[PDB]
Amino acid sequence: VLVQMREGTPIGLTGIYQHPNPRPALIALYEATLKELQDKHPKDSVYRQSIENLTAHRKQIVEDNEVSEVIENKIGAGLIEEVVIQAHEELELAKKMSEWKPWEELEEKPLEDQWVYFN
Amino acid sequence: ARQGSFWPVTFGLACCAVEMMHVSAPRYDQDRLGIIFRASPRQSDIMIVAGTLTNKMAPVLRQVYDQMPEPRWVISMGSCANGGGYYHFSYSVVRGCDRIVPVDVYVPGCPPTSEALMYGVFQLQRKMRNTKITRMWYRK
Amino acid sequence: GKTLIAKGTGGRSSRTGYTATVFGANGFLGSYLTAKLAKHGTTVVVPYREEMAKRHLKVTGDLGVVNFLEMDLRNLESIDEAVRHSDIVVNLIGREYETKNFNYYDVHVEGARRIAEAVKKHNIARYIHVSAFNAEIDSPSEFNHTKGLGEQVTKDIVPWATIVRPAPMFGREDKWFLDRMARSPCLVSANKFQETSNPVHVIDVAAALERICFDDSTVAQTFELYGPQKFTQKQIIDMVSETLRKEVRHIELPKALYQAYTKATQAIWWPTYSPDQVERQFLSQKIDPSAKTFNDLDLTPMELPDLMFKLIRPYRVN
Amino acid sequence: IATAFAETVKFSGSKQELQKRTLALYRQFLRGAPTFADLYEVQFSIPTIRTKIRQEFERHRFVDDLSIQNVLYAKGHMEYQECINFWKQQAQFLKYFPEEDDIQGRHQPSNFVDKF
Amino acid sequence: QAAPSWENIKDIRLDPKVHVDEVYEPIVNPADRYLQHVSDLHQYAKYIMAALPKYIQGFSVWKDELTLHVAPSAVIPVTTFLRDNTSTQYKSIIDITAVDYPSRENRFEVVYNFLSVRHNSRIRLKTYATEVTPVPSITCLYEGANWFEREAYDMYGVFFEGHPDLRRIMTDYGFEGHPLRKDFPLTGYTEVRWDEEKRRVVYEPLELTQAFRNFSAGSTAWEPVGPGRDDR
Amino acid sequence: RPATWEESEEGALSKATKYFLLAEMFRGLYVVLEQFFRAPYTIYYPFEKGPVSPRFRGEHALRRYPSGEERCIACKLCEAICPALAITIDAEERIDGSRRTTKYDIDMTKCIYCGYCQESCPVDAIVETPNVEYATETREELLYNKEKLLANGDKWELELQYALDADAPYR
Amino acid sequence: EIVSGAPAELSRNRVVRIYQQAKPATQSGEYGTFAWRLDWDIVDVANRWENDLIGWQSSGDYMQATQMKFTSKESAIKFANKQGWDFYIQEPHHRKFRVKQYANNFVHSYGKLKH
Amino acid sequence: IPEEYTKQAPNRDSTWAPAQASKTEIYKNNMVRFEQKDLSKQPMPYAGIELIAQQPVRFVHGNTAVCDGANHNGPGAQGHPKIFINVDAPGSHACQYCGTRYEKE
Amino acid sequence: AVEKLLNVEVPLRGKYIRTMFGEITRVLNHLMSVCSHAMDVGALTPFLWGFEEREKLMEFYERVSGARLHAAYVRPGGVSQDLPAGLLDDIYMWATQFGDRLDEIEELLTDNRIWKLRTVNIGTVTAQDALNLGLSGPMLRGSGIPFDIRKNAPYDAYDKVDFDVPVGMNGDCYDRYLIRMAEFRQSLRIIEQCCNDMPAGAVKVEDFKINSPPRNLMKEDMEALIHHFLLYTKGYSVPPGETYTAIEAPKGEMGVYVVSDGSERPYKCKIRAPGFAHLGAFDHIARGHFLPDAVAIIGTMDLVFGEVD
Ligand SMILES: NC(=O)C1=CN([C@@H]2O[C@H](COP(=O)(O)OP(=O)(O)OC[C@H]3O[C@@H](n4cnc5c(N)ncnc54)[C@H](OP(=O)(O)O)[C@@H]3O)[C@@H](O)[C@H]2O)C=CC1
Ligand code: SF4
Ligand code: SF4
Ligand code: SF4
Ligand SMILES: [Zn+2]
Repeated sequence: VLVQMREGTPIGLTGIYQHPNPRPALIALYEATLKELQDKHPKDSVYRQSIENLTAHRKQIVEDNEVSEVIENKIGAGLIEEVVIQAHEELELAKKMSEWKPWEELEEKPLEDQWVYFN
Repeated sequence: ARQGSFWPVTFGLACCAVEMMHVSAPRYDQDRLGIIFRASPRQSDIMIVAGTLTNKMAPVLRQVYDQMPEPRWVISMGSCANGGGYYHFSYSVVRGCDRIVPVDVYVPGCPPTSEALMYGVFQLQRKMRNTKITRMWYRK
Repeated sequence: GKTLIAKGTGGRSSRTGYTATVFGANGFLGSYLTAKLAKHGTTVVVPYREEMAKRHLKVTGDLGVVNFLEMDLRNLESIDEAVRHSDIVVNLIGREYETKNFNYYDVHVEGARRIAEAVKKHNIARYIHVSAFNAEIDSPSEFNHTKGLGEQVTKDIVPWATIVRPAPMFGREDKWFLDRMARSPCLVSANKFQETSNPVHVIDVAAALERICFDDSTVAQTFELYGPQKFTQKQIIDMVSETLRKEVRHIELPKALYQAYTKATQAIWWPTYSPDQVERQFLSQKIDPSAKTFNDLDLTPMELPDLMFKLIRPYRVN
Repeated sequence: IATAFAETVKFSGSKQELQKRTLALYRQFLRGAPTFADLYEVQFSIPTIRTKIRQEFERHRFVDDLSIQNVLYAKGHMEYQECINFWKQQAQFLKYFPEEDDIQGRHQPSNFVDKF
Repeated sequence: QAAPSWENIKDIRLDPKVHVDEVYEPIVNPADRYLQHVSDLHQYAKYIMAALPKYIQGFSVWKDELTLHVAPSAVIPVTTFLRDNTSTQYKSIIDITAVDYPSRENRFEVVYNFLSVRHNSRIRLKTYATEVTPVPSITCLYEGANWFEREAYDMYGVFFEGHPDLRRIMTDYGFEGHPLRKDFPLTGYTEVRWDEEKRRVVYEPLELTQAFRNFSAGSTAWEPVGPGRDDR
Repeated sequence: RPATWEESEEGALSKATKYFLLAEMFRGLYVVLEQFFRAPYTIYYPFEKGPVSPRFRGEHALRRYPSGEERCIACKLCEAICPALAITIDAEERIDGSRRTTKYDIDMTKCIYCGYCQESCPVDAIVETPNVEYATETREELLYNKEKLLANGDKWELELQYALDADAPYR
Repeated sequence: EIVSGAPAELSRNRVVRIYQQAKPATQSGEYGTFAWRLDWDIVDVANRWENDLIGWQSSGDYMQATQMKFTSKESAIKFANKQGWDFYIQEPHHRKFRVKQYANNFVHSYGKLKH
Repeated sequence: IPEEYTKQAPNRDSTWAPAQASKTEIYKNNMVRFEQKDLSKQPMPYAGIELIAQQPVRFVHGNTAVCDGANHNGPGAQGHPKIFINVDAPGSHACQYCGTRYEKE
Repeated sequence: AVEKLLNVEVPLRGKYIRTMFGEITRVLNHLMSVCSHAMDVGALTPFLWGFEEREKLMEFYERVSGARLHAAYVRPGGVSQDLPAGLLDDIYMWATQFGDRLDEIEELLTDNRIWKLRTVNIGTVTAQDALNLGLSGPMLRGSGIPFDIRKNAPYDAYDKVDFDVPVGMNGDCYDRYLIRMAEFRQSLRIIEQCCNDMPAGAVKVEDFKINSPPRNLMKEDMEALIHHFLLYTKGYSVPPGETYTAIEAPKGEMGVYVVSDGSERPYKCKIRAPGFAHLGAFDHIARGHFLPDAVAIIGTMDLVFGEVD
C-alpha cells in the first residue's frame, strides 16, 4: 500500500520529487519483499539467497539509521528517494520471478554450433 | 543583373553543407558577392547539391528541381554529388546527380574548400558572362 | 554500317557503338527520341543553337552519349564538322513560323540541302528526314509547300532517304496541339471550326523513329505515321473540355479578319500563331495511300482520350 | 509510444488464423486502391491496381510453411503501412508496375534463335 | 587579465620554449590494467550463472567486458532481470543490433550492449535468430528500443515480435532485400535512377555500375595464436 | 540534492525594474553595437586567399625526377588503399627495360582526398597538390588520365617542392 | 520454397559454385585451405565488358564480386539449399604423404647422379 | 571508320609509341568528341624514353653502384629507395627506379 | 575500438595530442551545434561569430590534416604524423582569446528573457525515462546524472588532465544549453594543460607491424619496405573476436561495435550514434508542444543527420 514509490512536482535533485516518509515506506517494502519471495520459491536457489540476504542487509541499515543521509553513505546507491525507487522494482521482479521459474534446469541446449566464433 | 545577385536554395545534405555554411562564415563571406540564399525553390536561381545523394532522396531532389524557374543552373558541390564519390558502391546511393539533374558546374572533392566553392561560383558567373541570350534571339 | 543482334537490350551502358546525330532536338520531339536513344547506349552528337536550352538533354545518358556542337544552318563548316564522325543522322528541323532572319524556304529545303550534301559527302548510312503531314507541292499552306520541296530535295540527291511524315503530335508540352488547349486564353481560330484529322502520341512517334533508325531493309521507303483510330476533328476540344474548366471558347472568327493577329505575330518577342498555321486549319490529312506505318514497323500507337486523361491532369478544378 | 496506421507484429500459430488475417489484410489493401490512385495520380485505372494486387497475392498462393507466411504477412501489412500514407512517392511507387511496352522496342520473343 | 590579442600592446613570446632530452617511454604491457577487473568479472558472471540458471547459457568474458549467451525463446524474463535487479541496476541500453555469420543453421546472432549508471559497467547479451523465426523485442521494458529494433529489422530482416511500428527506416520505401545480410553485394540489385522519357518517374533498372568493386582477395599465412588468460 | 526553496529576497522592486524595462536585453544591444565597431574578417577570394598549409590536399599531380623519367613506377601501392577505388592503373615493361604505367586513371569523381596515395607511393611520385584549380563542366573533363597528371606535375613542381621540403621530414 | 528476402531472380537462373579455395602454388602458406567459398559464375552476356570512354571494365553483373566465407561444406550446402539456388560443389584435392628421408643421397651401381 | 584527320600532333617529344600497347591514333581514340577543341589540351609528357638519352652515363670504378635519386636540397628523403645495382657486364647499366645508367670504369 | 582489439597502446605523445585534438574537436562540435541551434531559433549573430573562430579551428585542422574538416589524422596505431612547431605556438595564442569571445557570444543568449521563455522547462526528460530511452551525453547530464565516459571510463589521457564535468539540475533544454556552454570553458582548460604537458616521444605506435613505418627509413631498409608494402596492400592482421567501445563524442555516447574476423578486413562494424538514439527518443519528448517549440528541440539534442546510419 506504499504509494511513496516516487513523489510528484517537488524539487529533489534529478527530475524525481522528494518522498515524504522514506523510512516507513521503505521498511514496509522490504517487509513485503521478504514476505513474497521467501514464501514462493525455495531456499535452495542462489537467487533467493542473494536477493533475500541483500534485502535483509538493506533492512538492517534502514532500521538502524535515522536521517536520510547516513543511510545513503552506507547503502551504496544514490539518493534515498532513488533508493526507494530502486527498492520498488525488485519486489515486482521477484513477484514476476514467481512465474517463469528460473531455479529449474536450463530449458534449452543450443547445438554448440551457435557459440563458435573463431579458432 | 543575373550575375550579380545570384542566390541559391540550400539543399545541403552532408559534410559538404558544412562547408557551404562555411561560405556563409565571415572568412569567405557569401554576401561580399551577393549570395543570399532563400529556403524556397521558387525564389531560387541555382541549386547547389551538396552532400552525398541517396537513392531515397533523388525523387525529392528532382521535384525540387522542377518547381524552379526557367533560368536555372545546378552546382554539384562535392565529389559524392558528381559521379557518386566516396561511396558510389552502395545500394542506397545515386552514382552522381548526372543521373538526376543537369549540371552546369561541377565542384570536386570531399569537402571542397570554401575557396573551392567560391571558385566554382566565379566559374559559373564566368559562364553566365557568355550566355549571349539577347543576340541569340537575333540568331547568332 | 554493320551491327549485332537487335535494338532492345536489357540494361544501360551495355553500349551499342551506333553513333547518331540528331538535328534540332532542343525542343519538342527531339527530347523523347534521344531519350530513347541514349537510354540504350548510343553515342549522340546533338548540336544546338541556344546554350541554356540544351541542358535538359544531358541526363538521358551518363558519359559520352550526349555531346554538344555549335551548329548553324548558315555555316557550312559547322554541319560539315557535325557529322564527320557520325553513323546515322536524323534531322527533325523547322519552326512552325518564320523568324526575323529565316524564310520558310531554307529552313527545311536548302537547310535540308546543305545537310544532305554533307551526308552525301560523308557517305553517311541511314539518313532519316522528318517532314510534315499533308506535305504537298500545292500552295495553300506554304509550310506544306516547303516540306514537299524539302522531300523533293532529299530525294534529288541521297537515295538513302527514309522520309517520315508524322501526324499532328500529342505529348507533354505540345507546341500548338495542347498548349492551345491547356493554357488556352481564348483559343479562337479555325474558320472551319472542325474538320482536322489524325493525332499521334509523341512517345509513339519516338518509338517509330527509334525502330526505324536502327533496322535495315527500309532504305528509301517513306513513312506516314497515321493516327491510331480516330482521325478526329476539333471535337476533341470537347474531350479536352471534358476536364471541368471548359474554358476553350472557340469564337470561329472570319478568315481575312484573323490575318491581322498573324501579321502582328512577326513583330513580337515570342512566336505565336503565324498564318501558315491558319492556312493548315483549312487543310486535313491528305493521307498517302502507299506509305508504310506502325503496322509495318510493328507498333500500335496509343489512342487519344485515355492518354489525354494522364497527359492533361495538372489542369483540374479541385 | 505511437503508431501510424496501427501496424501490429504478433504472429499467430495456426494456419487457419493466418489465413483469415491475410484475408482481412487483402481487404484493406484492396479497399485502399482508389485512395492510392488519388494519392499518387497514376495513369492506369483502379481495376489495374486490383488485378495487380491479386497477381501479387497469387505469387504466393502455394507457399507451404506458416513460418514463412508470417514474414510474408509482415511484408504485406508493412508495405500497406508504407502505402496508406505518403511515405512512398510515385517514383518509388512505380516499382510495382511494368506498365508500358513501348519502352523496350523490339526485344526477345523468348526463342533461342533471337537470343542471337 | 589583459595583454591577449590584436590592437597590440607590443608584448609577445615565441622563444626559449623547449624541453630538450632523449625519451624514456619505459613500457611493455599490452593489457594488464584489466586483469584484476577480469578476475572480479569472472566471479560476477558466475553469480549471474548461478542466479538464473534456466534462462542463461554460458557467459563469455573478454578484456574487461562481458557477454551473456541467452536462449532466444526466453529473453524477456532475462531482461526483466539484469536491467532492473538491485545488484544489477543497468537500466540504460546502448545498442541492439545483429550480426550474421551464415556458417551455422541459425544464422543471425542478435547482440545487445547495455550500460549501467550506478556501476559504470557495460554488458553484452546475445540471442540467435533465423530469418524464418522471430525473437521477441524488448520494447515492453523501456522505450529506447522501438527505434533500434526498426534498424535491426531493416538491416537484416531479423524479424521481431511483440513490437509496435516495425517499419523501414534505413532503406528506400519500395526496396526489398536486406543489406547487412552477406547475400547481396554492395551494388544492390536495383539501384539506378534516371528520368527522361516517362517523365520524372525516377524508376530503377538492373544496377550496372561503371567500374566494379575490384575486391581484396589476399591472405597471409596465419594471424596469431592467442596467449590465453583466465582467473578461475 | 540541493533543496533550494528560493522563495524570497531576490530583489526589492529592482526585480520589477529589470523585468519591466529590458535592461538585460538592452545589454545585449550594447554588446552587438560594441561588436559593430571592431574589425571584419572577409577575405576577397579572387584577390586574397585563406591559409594553405603545406600538407593540404589537391589535384594529384605526378612528379618526376630531376631530369625526370616519369617517377611513377606503377607500383600499385597507391591502388590498394584508395578507399573509393578511384585508382585504376595498368602497367607494362616499356621498351627500355623498366616498368612504367601504360595507363594511369584517377576518378576525380570519387577521390575523397585522403592522401593515402601520397602516403604510400614509395618514390613519392603521386602527390596531393595544394592547388584548387578545378570546376569543370563535364565529368569527361574530370577523369584524369596519365597525360593530365604528368602535365599537372609539369605545370608546377615549384609548389610541390616547397610542400615536400616542409613536409617530407614528417611524412 | 519461396525466397523471403531475395528480390532478384537469381534463384532460378544462375549456377553458383561451392569450392574449397585452392592451395596456391606460388607462395607456401595455406590459409586459403581453411574456408569454403560461394561464388556466382560469369556465365553471362553481361560478363564484364570493356568501357569506351576511359576504359574501365564496367560490368553488368549486379553480383560479380561476392564471396561468402563459410565453415563447413555441408553447412555451406544447407545454406545453399536454404536460400535455394542451383549450385555445384567442387571437391578439394590434398597432398599425399611421401616419406622423405633426407638421406636420399646414396646409391648402388646406377648410371644417373644428382646434386 | 571513315575519312577525317587533323595533322597537329604526333605522340610526344618522342615520335613513335612509348611502350607496348600505348597507341597515338585518334580515330580509335573516339574522334567524335575532339571537335571544336584547341588541341592545346595538354600533350605535356615529354616521354622519359627521351629523357634517358638526355641523361649522361655515370661511371663507377667499384663493383656495386648505389642509387638514390634524392636531391641535395631537400630536408627529407625524397628519392627512390637505396637500390644497389651491379655494373659487371657492360649493358646492365639500369637503375630500375631511375634509368640512370651506371657503367664500370 | 581497433587498438583495444590489437592489445597495443599508443605512447604518451599520441595520447596527449589525440586528447587535445578531441577537445578542440569538442569545441568545434558544441560550437557548431549551439550556432545552428540559435540560427534555427532565429539569432544570426551567434552563428557567424562562432564560425569566425571555427575558421581558426579549421586552420588548426589544416596545419595538421590534409583538408579543412575531414581528416585521416587519427590512426589505430596512434596518429598520422607529429605536429608542426608554429601550430603548437599559435594554439596558445588562439586559446588566449577564445575564452573572451566565448563570453562574448554568451552574453546575449544566456541572460535574456528570450531563451528564458523561448527555452523554459521545455522537453523535460526525467532521468528514469532518459535512462530508459537510450539517451546519453549532454541530454543525459542535463537530466542530472553526473555521468559521462571521460571522467568515468578514462580513455586516452583524460585520466591525467584536470577535467571538471557540468551537471544539469533540470532536464529541460535550458540546462542542455548551459551544459554545453560550460563544456566550452571546461575544454579550454584541457587545451591549456595539453599545451603545457606535451611530452616528446613517438607519436605513432612504437612497433611497425601494425600502423605505418616512418617514411625516412622506408627508403634505407629491407624490413621497413616490407612493412610499408603489406601495410598498404593487405591492411594488417587483427586478432579475432568482438569488442565494443564507447566514448562521449560531443553529441553523446558514440559506440563502435566491431566483430573482427581474424583477417585483413572487419567482419562486422556497427556504429552507434547519439543522433540515432536521441532522434528515436524525439517522439516521446515532443508531445504537448507547438511547432516552434519543436524547431528548437531538434537543435538541442544534436540532430545532425549525417550520424543516423
Ligand atoms: N504542328 C507541328 O509542330 C508538327 C511537327 N512536325 C515536324 O516535327 C518536326 C519537329 O517537331 P518539333 O519537335 O515541335 O520541332 P521544335 O519545336 O522542337 O524545333 C526544332 C528545333 O530545331 C531548331 N532549328 C533547327 N534549324 C533551325 C533554323 N534554321 N532556324 C531556327 N531554328 C532551327 C529549332 O530552334 P533552335 O535553333 O533555337 O534550336 C528548334 O529548337 C518539325 O520540324 C515538323 O516538321 C510534323 C507534324 C506536326
Ligand atoms: S562529397 Fe565528400 S564531403 Fe560531401 S558528403 Fe561525400 S564524402 Fe562527404
Ligand atoms: S587521395 Fe585518397 S581517394 Fe584520392 S586516389 Fe589517393 S588514396 Fe584514393
Ligand atoms: S604508388 Fe607510386 S609506383 Fe605505385 S602506382 Fe602510384 S605512383 Fe606508381
Ligand atoms: Zn634510381
